[PDB]
Amino acid sequence: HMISKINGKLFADMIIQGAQNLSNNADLVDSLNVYPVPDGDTGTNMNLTMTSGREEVENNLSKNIGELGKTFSKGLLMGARGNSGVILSQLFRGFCKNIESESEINSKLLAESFQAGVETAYKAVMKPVEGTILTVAKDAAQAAIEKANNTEDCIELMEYIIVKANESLENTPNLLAVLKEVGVVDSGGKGLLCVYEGFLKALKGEKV
Ligand SMILES: Nc1ncnc2c1ncn2[C@@H]1O[C@H](COP(=O)(O)OP(=O)(O)O)[C@@H](O)[C@H]1O
Ligand SMILES: [Co+2]
Ligand SMILES: [Co+2]
Ligand SMILES: [Co+2]
Ligand SMILES: [Co+2]
Ligand SMILES: [Co+2]
Ligand SMILES: [Mg+2]
Ligand SMILES: [Mg+2]
Repeated sequence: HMISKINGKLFADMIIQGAQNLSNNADLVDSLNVYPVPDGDTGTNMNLTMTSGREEVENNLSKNIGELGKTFSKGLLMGARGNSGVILSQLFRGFCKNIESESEINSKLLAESFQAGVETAYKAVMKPVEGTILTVAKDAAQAAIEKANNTEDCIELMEYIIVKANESLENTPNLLAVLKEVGVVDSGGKGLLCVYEGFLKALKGEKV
């Protein structure tokens, strides 16, 4: 029960399950939102952003992952809501750009694509702040790169990404005072974990 190659339909499934899992957790993610203003909308913003990506994907499936990523990417970018939706759309724009000429990817390209998304999002945000979705995504990609170096299995890779992304998210209150004073982890980072956990379900052949 090992996934060594991700084609366009497996990536579509990861997108759909990631979106569904975020949707199911959107009210919780909204309730955590305090930075930079406590306006209760991170989960809705990222839910609607990922739904735009998911809708484009569902209507334009492909075996070729690079083509499927262009479709996903365009959907996010034309529906990005709020700080968190804009960052989410830029993380996956860089991820999808990195694979655009590929028909399927392996664990090392997957890890490199998370890293590529981190670089794109950090450059897109004019004044990046730590303790946020950027930090969680950055720590997830660094873990990806380290683990893919000795693992062909994308399921075991994604498991490890989630463990390290989760530790990063639990640390966000130590980087950003408002998170610590209110007593919450970063809502953007939590929304991103929801998507990553859907990715893992799909890699396992399961539904959310
Ligand atoms: N400068 C920044 N750098 C990194 N992340 C940010 C920044 N500003 C906002 N975020 C992310 O966005 C999340 C809030 O998203 P959202 O509620 O959609 O923003 P808003 O409602 O202010 O548009 C934060 O929890 C954090 O993860
Ligand atoms: Co639909
Ligand atoms: Co090639
Ligand atoms: Co092949
Ligand atoms: Co690089
Ligand atoms: Co800059
Ligand atoms: Mg908000
Ligand atoms: Mg808002």
